[PDB]
Amino acid sequence: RLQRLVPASYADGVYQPLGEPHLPNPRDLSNTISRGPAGLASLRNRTVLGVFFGYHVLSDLVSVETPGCPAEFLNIRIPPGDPMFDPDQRGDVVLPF
Amino acid sequence: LGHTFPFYAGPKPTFPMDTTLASIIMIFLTALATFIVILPGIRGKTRLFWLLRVVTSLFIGAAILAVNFSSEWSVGQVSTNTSYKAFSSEWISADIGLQVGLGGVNITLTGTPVQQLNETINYNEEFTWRLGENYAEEYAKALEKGLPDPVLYLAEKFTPRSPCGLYRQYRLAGHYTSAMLWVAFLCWLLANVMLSMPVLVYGGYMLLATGIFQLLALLFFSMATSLTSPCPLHLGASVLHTHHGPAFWITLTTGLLCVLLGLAMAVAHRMQ
Amino acid sequence: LGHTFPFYAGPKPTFPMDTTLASIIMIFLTALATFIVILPGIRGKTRLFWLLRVVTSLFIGAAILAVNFSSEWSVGQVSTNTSYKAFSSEWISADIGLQVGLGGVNITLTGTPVQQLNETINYNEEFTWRLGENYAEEYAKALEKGLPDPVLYLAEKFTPRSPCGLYRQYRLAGHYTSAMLWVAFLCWLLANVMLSMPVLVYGGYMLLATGIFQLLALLFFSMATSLTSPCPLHLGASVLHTHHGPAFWITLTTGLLCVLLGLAMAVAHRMQ
Amino acid sequence: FLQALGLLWFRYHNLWAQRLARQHPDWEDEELFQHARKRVIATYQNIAVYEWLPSFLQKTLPEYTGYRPFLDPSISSEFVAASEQFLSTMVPPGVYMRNASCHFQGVINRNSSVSRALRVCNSYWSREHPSLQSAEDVDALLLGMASQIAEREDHVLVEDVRDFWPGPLKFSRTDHLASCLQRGRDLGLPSYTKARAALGLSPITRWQDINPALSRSNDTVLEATAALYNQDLSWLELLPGGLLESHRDPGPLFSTIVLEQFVRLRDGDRYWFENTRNGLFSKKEIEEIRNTTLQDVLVAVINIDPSALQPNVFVWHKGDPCPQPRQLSTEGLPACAPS
Amino acid sequence: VYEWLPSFLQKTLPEYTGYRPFLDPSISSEFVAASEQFLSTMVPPGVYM
Amino acid sequence: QNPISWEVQRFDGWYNNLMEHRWGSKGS
Ligand SMILES: *[C@@H]1O[C@H](CO)[C@@H](O[C@@H]2O[C@H](CO)[C@@H](O[C@@H]3O[C@H](CO[C@H]4O[C@H](CO[C@H]5O[C@H](CO)[C@@H](O)[C@H](O)[C@@H]5O[C@H]5O[C@H](CO)[C@@H](O)[C@H](O)[C@@H]5O)[C@@H](O)[C@H](O[C@H]5O[C@H](CO)[C@@H](O)[C@H](O)[C@@H]5O)[C@@H]4O)[C@@H](O)[C@H](O[C@H]4O[C@H](CO)[C@@H](O)[C@H](O)[C@@H]4O[C@H]4O[C@H](CO)[C@@H](O)[C@H](O)[C@@H]4O[C@H]4O[C@H](CO)[C@@H](O)[C@H](O)[C@@H]4O)[C@@H]3O)[C@H](O)[C@H]2NC(C)=O)[C@H](O)[C@H]1NC(C)=O
Ligand SMILES: *[C@@H]1O[C@H](CO)[C@@H](O[C@@H]2O[C@H](CO)[C@@H](O[C@@H]3O[C@H](CO[C@H]4O[C@H](CO[C@H]5O[C@H](CO)[C@@H](O)[C@H](O)[C@@H]5O[C@H]5O[C@H](CO)[C@@H](O)[C@H](O)[C@@H]5O)[C@@H](O)[C@H](O[C@H]5O[C@H](CO)[C@@H](O)[C@H](O)[C@@H]5O)[C@@H]4O)[C@@H](O)[C@H](O[C@H]4O[C@H](CO)[C@@H](O)[C@H](O)[C@@H]4O[C@H]4O[C@H](CO)[C@@H](O)[C@H](O)[C@@H]4O[C@H]4O[C@H](CO)[C@@H](O)[C@H](O)[C@@H]4O)[C@@H]3O)[C@H](O)[C@H]2NC(C)=O)[C@H](O)[C@H]1NC(C)=O
Ligand SMILES: *[C@@H]1O[C@H](CO)[C@@H](O)[C@H](O)[C@H]1NC(C)=O
Ligand SMILES: *[C@@H]1O[C@H](CO)[C@@H](O)[C@H](O)[C@H]1NC(C)=O
Ligand SMILES: *[C@@H]1O[C@H](CO)[C@@H](O)[C@H](O)[C@H]1NC(C)=O
Ligand SMILES: *[C@@H]1O[C@H](CO)[C@@H](O)[C@H](O)[C@H]1NC(C)=O
Ligand SMILES: *[C@@H]1O[C@H](CO)[C@@H](O)[C@H](O)[C@H]1NC(C)=O
Ligand SMILES: *[C@@H]1O[C@H](CO)[C@@H](O)[C@H](O)[C@H]1NC(C)=O
Ligand SMILES: *[C@@H]1O[C@H](CO)[C@@H](O)[C@H](O)[C@H]1NC(C)=O
Ligand code: NA
Repeated sequence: RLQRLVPASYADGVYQPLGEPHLPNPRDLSNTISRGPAGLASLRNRTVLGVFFGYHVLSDLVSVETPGCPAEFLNIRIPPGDPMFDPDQRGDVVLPF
Repeated sequence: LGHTFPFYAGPKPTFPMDTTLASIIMIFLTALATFIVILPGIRGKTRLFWLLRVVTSLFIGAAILAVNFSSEWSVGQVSTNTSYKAFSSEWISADIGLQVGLGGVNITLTGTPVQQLNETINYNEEFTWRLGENYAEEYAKALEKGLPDPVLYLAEKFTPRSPCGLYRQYRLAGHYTSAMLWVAFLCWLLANVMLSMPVLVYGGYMLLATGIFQLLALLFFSMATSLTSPCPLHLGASVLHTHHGPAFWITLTTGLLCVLLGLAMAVAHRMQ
Repeated sequence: LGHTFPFYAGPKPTFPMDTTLASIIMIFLTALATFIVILPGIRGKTRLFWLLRVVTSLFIGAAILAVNFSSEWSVGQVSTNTSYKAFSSEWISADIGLQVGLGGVNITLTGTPVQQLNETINYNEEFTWRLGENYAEEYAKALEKGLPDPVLYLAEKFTPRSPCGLYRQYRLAGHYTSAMLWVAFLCWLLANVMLSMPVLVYGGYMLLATGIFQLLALLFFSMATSLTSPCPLHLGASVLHTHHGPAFWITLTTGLLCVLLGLAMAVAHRMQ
Repeated sequence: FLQALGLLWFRYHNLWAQRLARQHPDWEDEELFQHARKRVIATYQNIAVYEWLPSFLQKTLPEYTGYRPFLDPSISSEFVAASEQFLSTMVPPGVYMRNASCHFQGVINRNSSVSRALRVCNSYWSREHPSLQSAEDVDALLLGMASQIAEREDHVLVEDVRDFWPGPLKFSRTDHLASCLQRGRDLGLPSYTKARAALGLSPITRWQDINPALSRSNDTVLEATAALYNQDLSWLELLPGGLLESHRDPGPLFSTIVLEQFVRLRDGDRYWFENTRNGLFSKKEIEEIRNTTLQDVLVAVINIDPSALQPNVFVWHKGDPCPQPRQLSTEGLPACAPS
Repeated sequence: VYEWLPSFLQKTLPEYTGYRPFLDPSISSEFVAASEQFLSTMVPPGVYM
Repeated sequence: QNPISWEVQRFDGWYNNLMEHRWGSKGS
């Protein structure tokens, strides 16, 4: 198991994750925070080789990507009219997670 | 329908009662329904009496089995404010109840209201001291699971090494009471078998023996659970007091009914 | 005698063989001894033939049961120098052997000499993949117990998630081979029962069916264990190669014997 | 690119095995493999802890003082998100391929077109690529990554990560930042304020104190993020707070998390190459390992002149060999494959 | 910690710098014998009242 | 208000450490 700096924060206090409406939608938060122009150079002139070496180090250290059993889904509700995932304004697009 | 996960995203249902009691009730209700279906086939005016007998017999059997498997022998319940979980100073207002049966103890922690601190508090945990089962191992597994503080406290109260000797006396009482109840159930089976035989006297004596064994189980449980030194159960600002639960009184009434039925059968045979 | 502790301070003995095989051998030897005792009661000159039949029957039965419970289907053994335990850089010279059976794998680590590094190295560990048994749980328990490095390595080689798929194929082969061997044992019981009956033809056909099922178990085990991709077992500076063990050849000879006996019985009946 | 790093380390292990075979012709396969693995692990630890971490966190681990048997080195749940986001904020839209003679080659797309760089979103889980067919192509990828400047350490993510991350289920594309937020919620990660409090950092009470430089400029990401959280700073999650804290460096929360995690990893490891009690290396061998950098590994496995790479391949400074032609952007690169 | 230990070991614990969640505080096997003997070497034959 | 405003320390030493619940506990 992984360590914890703070006691686990769950909606039910055991395993149920905190989500909407108590927390903002993950896609809305990502669009609000991470949307911007590409091509901004690193202020420390760090290289891409360093970024992917760090990715290799992370793969060496931790791996929490593969799903567990039983299969639990925490789906990301795509807001209607999302430019990338809901271009047709369907309003029911859901990214499985 | 597919294309989304999971296919059935609704909450998974929980069984609303004890499964052993539910199975016993279902089996005996099925037997009663079959007998009611065949009731018009019972010829003559005897059917009414027949019905009574059948019902009585089934009830007795069911009662015995239920009383042997129900954790309703020593019951207690308080309403308290108590600490809930580790790494949290918040307290919960809840009803804490103890249900000591023959094969173990059921600790109930029901929040008032159930939804407190964004958590559902409706715990009903079981800790068994049956032969071949290690109570200390179960308590250690409960500690590793992280059960709420009142449940862990009441479970540690019944550990074999706890200062107050509830574990040994309750284990002995439950074991021998269960043995006597199984003997009573076997005697009930034999009485049902032999009441069909031409010798009704032996069936009546077997029913009387069933009642006697039920009363003996009652007496042994009372005597073995009364010899214990006073173990003070203090939760929050209140004290939990235990008393003979519904299983004890059901055993009492069923054993008295069997004893009276056997005595009446013997007396009627002697007079007729 | 008392006044000292313990009363029996001698080393506690260890059973010198597998308990299931020992029990099977004891039961069949007891049956053989009873038959030898009653042998003079067998009247006439038939007794010799009778003796043969009895012996054959018992042997067949024993063989089947032994072959069903022996971990001697895929055997291998090497002599290597390998790391022994954690927090220690010392190496041991030992024979490391693999004994894959139907219900699991037995890993043997016998020191050469047994007394190395002030320790007794005669490990014979079992890791079962039988239905209802979790191989991963057993491997985790072995890791927590602290088994020597070669044993842990060979056990992890057979874990369900190990890169080489020995676990799935060996589990399937062992399961269906055990099922076929149980069918063969049932057919042997039926053949023994029906050879006493006046219809000897059905007994001969049942013996032939026993042989057929033994050969089918052999064929299924071979085909299912041959489809596996090559899993290189490398310990120290050597490589462990597995091959069909004594259980495989015992099954072969017993199945061929049963097939030939049934065929001869049918042919003799047809000619006579 | 991650595959290129893996190939680099695989070739480094093979090269060390060959070196040890030359030094000890009588050694068997097992001994050669174990010695090569020991040396490669030591080199990897040294490069990851004393070269990459100081260059990418602007923080240096304290001087090694010995092995700590009673220190828990287990990876924390917060470290996963912190490291993942502090690395994903620097992922470029494309990657250059560079020749040994400071020549940036053209990248042949699967459309057969020629671009100036390898598009990241179109190379995910690439079974085969027309411009990646031999070992020399891997060497060119490594050199281009060494010469290319990564993205800015800010809240902005490229579309290759924000919109075209490999979708693990039912979708060929997904949002990596949304997936990471949902992972942090799944792992029960603490809030930004509680995470700061547990690490002894100064409490943040206003939204504009999360990143004073960010609020100084005209970027309204702080106000919009506060609006999404209903102005409740106590509900701000660890990942958005760490993303907003970054300015020229990972934010104090993420930097502290990664620094303490690596300190615990180094001190709590019995097999750390500097731990003299494990008997893995002598003092001279430990000095050799400390002297080894990623530039040495690249020179060794690529079989290239040392002057073709800067001494610290993690940071490119003026005067270093082969400057990048320009800071890469979405312009001029193949369009990401539609989901 | 701050009165008996400095007086009986002639050593003082370093200044408290905070709680360490990742530090194992379990009593070591050596500590049992060390403390037991360092205390038993000072047991007097008798005790005044 | 509740006079006990803190998390009462357990007598058995359990749950003292956040992730190692058996540290310092009885029987460890
Ligand atoms: C005397 O006591 C006896 C023992 O209690 C009693 O016998 C029992 O009778 C009852 C019926 O009367 C039965 O037991 C119940 O069974 C229910 C269903 O059991 C199945 O499901 C559970 C749930 O598993 C899900 O969740 C866990 C995490 O909680 C995950 O790990 C799982 O993977 C799974 O998750 C999936 O499903 C979720 C559903 O929403 C999804 O959300 C999720 O995404 C996943 O898709 C399984 O764990 C069970 O498997 C276990 O047991 C089997 C067989 O023993 C094993 O083989 C297996 O390996 C497992 O060990 C099974 O599959 C249970 O839900 C129910 O459990 C509740 O009660 C017990 C006892 O009080 C608690 O210990 C337990 O923690 C649960 O309490 C929590 O939840 C309830 C609401 O459900 C709350 O009211 C309660 O307060 C508590 O909430 C707390 O925790 C929550 C998180 O868990 C949190 O959200 C809250 O906020 C709060 O913090 C119960 O066990 C069964 O017949 C008997 N049980 C036995 C014999 O063990 C007997 O009748 C009593 N006698 C008398 C006279 O009364
Ligand atoms: C395929 O494999 C199958 C599995 O192996 C096999 O089935 C098995 O068959 C064998 C017989 O053929 C049987 O298993 C054996 O049983 C022996 C006796 O078992 C009883 O005793 C042990 C010993 O317990 C004492 O010691 C432990 C510590 O070791 C203490 O914790 C105990 O309290 C106890 O201590 C008292 O006694 C000591 C005696 O001297 C005193 O000195 C001491 O002061 C105390 O007074 C018990 O552990 C057993 O209980 C366990 O099992 C039962 C039932 O499963 C559980 O209910 C219970 O809870 C326990 O879990 C039982 O009571 C065992 O001795 C023997 O164990 C050895 O072999 C196994 C397998 O290799 C090892 O895992 C184990 O560690 C032992 O190996 C060590 O010791 C031998 C010498 O005895 C060495 O040769 C060996 O190299 C190794 O030495 C190493 O450790 C030593 C310390 O342990 C150390 O001194 C050395 O220096 C070295 O480091 C074995 O288990 C049984 O029938 C089957 N077992 C099953 C089913 O589990 C099957 O046949 C195989 N198939 C084929 C075809 O071959
Ligand atoms: C529990 O706390 C509530 C709120 O203070 C109080 O009203 C109630 O009386 C308390 N219960 C007991 C048993 O003291
Ligand atoms: C917790 O409970 C309160 C009151 O019952 C409710 O307002 C709130 O939405 C719940 N959830 C959280 C995450 O606070
Ligand atoms: C194990 O080591 C001994 C001692 O050096 C040596 O004689 C023997 O050949 C070795 N065994 C193998 C299989 O290399
Ligand atoms: C260990 O083995 C050696 C040689 O077999 C022997 O001389 C010695 O007495 C044993 N025991 C110890 C504690 O060294
Ligand atoms: C690539 O570099 C080699 C030597 O490193 C040189 O000979 C060759 O001409 C270069 N290729 C181009 C296209 O400049
Ligand atoms: C490491 O490099 C330094 C100079 O940077 C040099 O003085 C020292 O001798 C080197 N150590 C080894 C073992 O080569
Ligand atoms: C950073 O790299 C650019 C080229 O990408 C260069 O012009 C600039 O001088 C470098 N900055 C420093 C401080 O070396
Ligand atoms: Na960026």
